[PDB]
Amino acid sequence: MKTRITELLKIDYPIFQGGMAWVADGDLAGAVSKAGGLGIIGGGNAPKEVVKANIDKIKSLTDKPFGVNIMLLSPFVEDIVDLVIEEGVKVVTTGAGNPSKYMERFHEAGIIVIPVVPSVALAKRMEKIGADAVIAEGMEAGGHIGKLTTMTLVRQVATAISIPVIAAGGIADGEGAAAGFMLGAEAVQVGTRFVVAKESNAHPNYKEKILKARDIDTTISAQHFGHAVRAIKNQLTRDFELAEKDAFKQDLEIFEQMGAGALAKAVVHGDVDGGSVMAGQIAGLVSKEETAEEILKDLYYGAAKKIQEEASRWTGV
Amino acid sequence: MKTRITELLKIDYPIFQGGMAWVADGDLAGAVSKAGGLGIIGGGNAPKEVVKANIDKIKSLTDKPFGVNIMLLSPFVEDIVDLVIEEGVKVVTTGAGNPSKYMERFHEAGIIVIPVVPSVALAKRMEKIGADAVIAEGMEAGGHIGKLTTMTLVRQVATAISIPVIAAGGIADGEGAAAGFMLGAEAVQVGTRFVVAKESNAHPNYKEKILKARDIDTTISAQHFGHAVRAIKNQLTRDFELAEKDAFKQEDPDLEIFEQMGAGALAKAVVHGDVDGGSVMAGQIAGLVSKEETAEEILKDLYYGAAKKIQEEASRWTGVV
Ligand SMILES: Cc1cc2nc3c(=O)[nH]c(=O)nc-3n(C[C@H](O)[C@H](O)[C@H](O)COP(=O)(O)O)c2cc1C
Ligand SMILES: Cc1cc2nc3c(=O)[nH]c(=O)nc-3n(C[C@H](O)[C@H](O)[C@H](O)COP(=O)(O)O)c2cc1C
Ligand SMILES: [Ca+2]
Ligand SMILES: [Ca+2]
Ligand SMILES: [Ca+2]
Ligand SMILES: [Ca+2]
Ligand SMILES: [Ca+2]
Ligand SMILES: [Ca+2]
Repeated sequence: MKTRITELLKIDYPIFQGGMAWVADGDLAGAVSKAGGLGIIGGGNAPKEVVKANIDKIKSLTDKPFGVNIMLLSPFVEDIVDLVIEEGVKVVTTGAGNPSKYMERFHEAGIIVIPVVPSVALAKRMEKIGADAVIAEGMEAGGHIGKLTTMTLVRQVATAISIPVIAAGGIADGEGAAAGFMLGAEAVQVGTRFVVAKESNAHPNYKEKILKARDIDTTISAQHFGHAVRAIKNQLTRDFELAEKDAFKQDLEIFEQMGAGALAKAVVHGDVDGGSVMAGQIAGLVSKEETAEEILKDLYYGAAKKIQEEASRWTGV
Repeated sequence: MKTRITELLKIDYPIFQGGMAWVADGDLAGAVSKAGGLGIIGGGNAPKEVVKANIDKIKSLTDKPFGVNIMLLSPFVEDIVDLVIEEGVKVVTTGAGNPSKYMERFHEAGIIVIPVVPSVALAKRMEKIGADAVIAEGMEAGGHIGKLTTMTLVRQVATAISIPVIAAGGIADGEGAAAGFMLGAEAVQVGTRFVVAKESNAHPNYKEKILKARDIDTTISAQHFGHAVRAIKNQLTRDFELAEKDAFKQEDPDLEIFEQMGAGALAKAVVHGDVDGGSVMAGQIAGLVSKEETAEEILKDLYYGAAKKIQEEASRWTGVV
């Protein structure tokens, strides 16, 4: 099997392990890339020397292609742009910001550029400015979310643009992967499930929170401030929502002191009470710690089996 | 081809036209059932005589199975429950409320019961009290919504229960329908796209709102009150939002403003085409809906479009083991 994504990126599986701040370090990304998917380092708000450490690590683990996810509103964005070009990174994905500032520079260096998009208008603009592909990420995803769901966003984006679309948000098995393809995506991006990979350095407490999570255990915080974040319910989200209910009755320092280094606390130190346990709605389905390779194969061969089984049921229609 | 749903309901297509208040009358439901899908009358908050008129209409149009969607918190719920038994309706779907009260009564009558569920826990409980199937409706759906999306809800519900699951929310072409099947659904339920059916009596202004909508043109109203409703943005949604913000700043706000804005809002839009002051309920998939077609053409696009997509993807994936 081939897709425009497998062919453009020269990878065996049409599966990205999503760039994730703190979680997506060299070890995790390396494991995914070695296994045949696209590992992606989460640049987040890390300065150059930190991101370089992860790139050094991945290059020591595998020679296969990998991505770096750049957060464009990072105070260190200019350094991270330098770094990926300096290091010969094959693929860049970008969060919310303005990739147009960097597009020609990336392309003059030979980098493939794949912005994350929350809307049809944004996907069309990304295509217009020369993006090689886009990731359509549903609001069910972990982390900073838009408003459209994977079902409706992926379908509408795939219809609107000619460049390949990668479905992200809510995918944690072969069935979910296959659905993504049915909507018109040519690859899938998986986040939540990769956090519990054996090669993931997410604290055991963070992984445990995902493993034990029910379907209904995520919530959206900070929606009223225009910075909606999806995470597993805990003391932080409760205290945050309590303070939001308060604020809607009327001071924003209480929120940024509540949120300051929240993700790091959880991922690195396993403070899953006071930290931010970002994860998607599909956390409910994620129930086993497995190797990155095992996850990739389950996603890929699970998709294949489901598609073949369903094709059999639908033959002659 | 057949699924457990086509077998249970004795219909040709594993496709429901979802019950919709005001929009899903006998004409639309009749047209869908006649063409081989499951038409479903929207009971809404209507009294017995109004719902009966719709049942009488379908029966005059087709002998084929149809459903009635019952809103369990309606002041006339007991009468609508009477009505569906009295008229020998084959299927009942249930939106709002817990149908446990009525489950044995429906089954003694021989009715197939299919509750709409927003969670794994509720799906499992519907299963154990005897539901014949469940509809897993994603938050992208038009109307009163839960929090889980179609991608995540359908998948988790299908893995959790043995009874068949129907995917609803965000489906408006063969690709969306095929996706629902991949997630483990054995039928799909479609709302938004059936609103623009030629046989739909939604006012031309209402249809035009859906047809011109973009992907980002829906919004959720009344979340601060805990009463989430998805609709196309308009003066009503702007008014409700501004009023909501203002109310929460007051010690003792007059909540009559909200019941005056919302009362009969859907009916105003659907029957009379007040798409500025009325409620234009519609799903996020409204942006994809671009064509007025017959119920049959919509059914066939969904069904044969799904078959085509599955066959195309099978050709891409064949031999992968
Ligand atoms: C812990 C965590 C951190 C994330 N951080 C980022 C990020 O820094 N940049 C970004 O573009 N996406 C971020 N995401 C989104 C993922 O890259 C991915 O698209 C998403 O997790 C897919 O949805 P899923 O979680 O349902 O699989 C993050 C997700 C998680 C779970
Ligand atoms: C105008 C409109 C009215 C609706 N009214 C009801 C209702 O009364 N009861 C119910 O269970 N669902 C109601 N729904 C939801 C549908 O029955 C169906 O599940 C939903 O529209 C499917 O999602 P979709 O709009 O993305 O196709 C309504 C939907 C719309 C668009
Ligand atoms: Ca995001
Ligand atoms: Ca396309
Ligand atoms: Ca390790
Ligand atoms: Ca509903
Ligand atoms: Ca099942
Ligand atoms: Ca008519």
